[PDB]
Amino acid sequence: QVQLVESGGGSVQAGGSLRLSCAASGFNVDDYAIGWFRQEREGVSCIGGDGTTYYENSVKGRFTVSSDKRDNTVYLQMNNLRPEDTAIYFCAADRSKYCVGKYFSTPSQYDFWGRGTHVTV
Amino acid sequence: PLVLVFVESLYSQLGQEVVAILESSRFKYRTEIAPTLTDKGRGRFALIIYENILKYVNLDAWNRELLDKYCVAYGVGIIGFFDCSINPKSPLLYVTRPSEVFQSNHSTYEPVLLATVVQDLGLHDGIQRVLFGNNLNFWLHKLVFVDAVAFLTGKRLSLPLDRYILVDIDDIFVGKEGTRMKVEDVKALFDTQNELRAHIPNFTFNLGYSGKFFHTGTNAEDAGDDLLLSYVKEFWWFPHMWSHMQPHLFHNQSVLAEQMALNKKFAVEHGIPTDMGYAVAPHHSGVYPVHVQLYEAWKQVWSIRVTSTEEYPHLKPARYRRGFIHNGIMVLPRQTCGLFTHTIFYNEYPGGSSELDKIINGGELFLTVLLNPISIFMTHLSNYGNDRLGLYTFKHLVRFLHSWTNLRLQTLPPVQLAQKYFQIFSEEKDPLWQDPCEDKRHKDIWSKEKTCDRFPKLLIIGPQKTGTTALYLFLGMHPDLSSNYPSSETFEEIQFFNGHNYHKGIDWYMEFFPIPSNTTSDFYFEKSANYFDSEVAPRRAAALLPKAKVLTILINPADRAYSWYQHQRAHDDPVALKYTFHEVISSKLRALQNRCLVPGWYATHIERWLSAYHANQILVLDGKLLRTEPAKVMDMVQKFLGVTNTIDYHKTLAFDPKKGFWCCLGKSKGRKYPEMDLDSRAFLKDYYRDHNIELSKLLYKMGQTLPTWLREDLQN
Ligand SMILES: Nc1ncnc2c1ncn2[C@@H]1O[C@H](COP(=O)(O)O)[C@@H](OP(=O)(O)O)[C@H]1O
Ligand SMILES: [Ca+2]
Repeated sequence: QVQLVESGGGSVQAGGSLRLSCAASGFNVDDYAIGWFRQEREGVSCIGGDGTTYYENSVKGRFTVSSDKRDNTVYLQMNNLRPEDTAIYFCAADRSKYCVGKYFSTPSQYDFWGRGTHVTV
Repeated sequence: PLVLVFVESLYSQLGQEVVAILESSRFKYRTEIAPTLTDKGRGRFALIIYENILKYVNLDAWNRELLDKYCVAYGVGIIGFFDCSINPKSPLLYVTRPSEVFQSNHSTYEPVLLATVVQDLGLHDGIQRVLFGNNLNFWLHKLVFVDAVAFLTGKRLSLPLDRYILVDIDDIFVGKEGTRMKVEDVKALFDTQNELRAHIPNFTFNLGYSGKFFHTGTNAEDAGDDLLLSYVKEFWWFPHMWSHMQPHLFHNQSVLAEQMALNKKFAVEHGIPTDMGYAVAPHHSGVYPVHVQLYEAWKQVWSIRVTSTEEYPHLKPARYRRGFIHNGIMVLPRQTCGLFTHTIFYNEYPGGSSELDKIINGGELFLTVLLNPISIFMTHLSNYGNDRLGLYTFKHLVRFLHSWTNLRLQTLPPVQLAQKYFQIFSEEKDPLWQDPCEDKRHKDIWSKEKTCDRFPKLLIIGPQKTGTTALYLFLGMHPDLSSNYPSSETFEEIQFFNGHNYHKGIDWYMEFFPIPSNTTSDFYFEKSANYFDSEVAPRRAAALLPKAKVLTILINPADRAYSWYQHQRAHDDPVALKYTFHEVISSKLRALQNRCLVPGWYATHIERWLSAYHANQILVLDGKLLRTEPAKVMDMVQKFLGVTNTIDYHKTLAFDPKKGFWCCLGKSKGRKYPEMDLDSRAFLKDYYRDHNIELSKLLYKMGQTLPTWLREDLQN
């Protein structure tokens, strides 16, 4: 059974940092795309199975997505946090682990999704 | 039958949905925001969709007059875009079957979907309108959108009602203990195939067996699957390898043939028919990009004519998945079906069981059957063993399909399916090759012995008899640049993208350019003279080499046609020797005149290469300057290619008055013929006037300096 459980919330209200942890229970997190989608759903980040990393232009100098094989959890080390960033962040799985720049922002690219957690900035 | 789409924004989601259904239906669209409607007495657009219909209502009045005039003179319909029940008497219904916003009291419209989607009558203003309340999220709205495109073009933009479903049960006899079936699941599988044979004629399940991991699990499960040894006549079977191992990991044809022969021995001892020409690789490894040894070993010991993959041309989106007939095997697109190996229960589905119930009742399954004529579905053994998920999804799918569609759902054997697929889509018989290194999923599918980046970065396109091989030699003099190896009889021409050499494949093209290393030069090129006038060469060249550079040289087209005529005169071709040049400007005379004069039309070929490649990658020189002062033009090429080191071409290019050209290839590029006759020069100066005028406007459009001969022909 493929399940994605996410966590992390709040912020320093003028701008701060967080590490949203998306735990991949029941499957391996290094085999799927685990791209983060903020609310319709916008794919601001994606972390490939070889570790290749893509961003949007709003988040390019700010966000730092990462992966850890040991707890099977993809982390989103956020930084320099704008008030536009507040949303529901969805870590979504895809069979193609490697991200492509035309389609890492598309929610139709990503098959299995998560519950979603809220950041308030 | 081009169809003009008018999107509200380039990133609007309804434009992506309408363009998504059009690309799934293989309907040739035209993206435009907020133009010329005719092309010399023939209509340029067969159908119009406004993704925002309020663009049409608030249109410019003169442009609205031209739009309504083009609609009434050519019969063009407009599709608009601002519980649900189906009208049984509606003329829109062709695919939709009547089973289980917009209000007008005057009868000038047909309420096709009743609460939504209506069909306004053609007699109000001479044009036909189909109007949409909501967007294309609900599956019934996409169904009536397919019916809307179907009727408004007079069934030109439609598909036949015969629809084809192939169901593959992958991963048979591969699982661990707790995932395999027992007697109850095999008996329910046979009973389900009885009811689905009652629904779809000749619906027989196709089973992807693995013979090694059979008789290794639970003996109760092995006796549970021993009843499938009594059930062989009522099931179709396809080979899915002995140990479920990816075919590119073998990277040897022979040991893959031993694995497939072990599955063949398993098929003989089970009673499995060694037939049907169909097999599928486990992770679709080796189908796209083409591992040659998988395609060879498939047809050697199994007579495979049909395979099915999801890798071509990319994995996602599934709307783009085409088929291709390469290496004697007619590949088809595979569909996901929503069922995966991790799903063994109804409860443990991703997003709950309700997400599966959206996928069945109007998800990827239903729009896959509606938008594709041939639909090959992938299911696994874990969807048949505990809660029997594939039995559930197809017992509910064909009930949903025979409820809501009047499609003729028939399951043919996959050879007949592949023949029907390439009868309906004859344009997909040619594969369109792409870079294996560009998509890393394809590189995982690609074998690890194959070296990455063995492709050119510059394409020296023609045309012939201009000076291209001297430019090839002078680009070969540079240490940072490496020329291609000679391709046997065709020499420095590979003629890959324009001829029948495109069907040989990527690995045939990769053999001319060696392995990149520190010793070998990174920048690679080929001189490709027949690719100028060819129509198929630039689109395939932009498909395989997106970042390559295009280098053309152009001389005087009267003198180019004269030198081409003297080129076939010097090659002892009999028709060109038989008739003089005045008679040139039988079928061989027309073919000689066509390949003598349509290469002279520079603008019509640079339009194709500029439609493929960017104009920064395209650069045009004078060609006569290659005979007069070649060092400045070679300095311009060295500035064009973006190289770091620069060769002083003033000192190493030495003029030879014995040859007449700066050095060379001797006799073949040093031919001396009598000069063109005055009546022939008058005819060829009169005919090459308008082609020179659009050529001069094109070279001013491209940001290119105009040549000398173009300026004297424009002045005189
Ligand atoms: N530096 C050079 N060396 C050799 N041929 C050259 C040249 N510059 C121009 N040419 C011309 O290149 C023509 C052939 O062009 P291409 O490269 O497409 O085969 C020749 O026409 P001829 O073969 O009639 O003498 C020759 O006139
Ligand atoms: Ca499999």
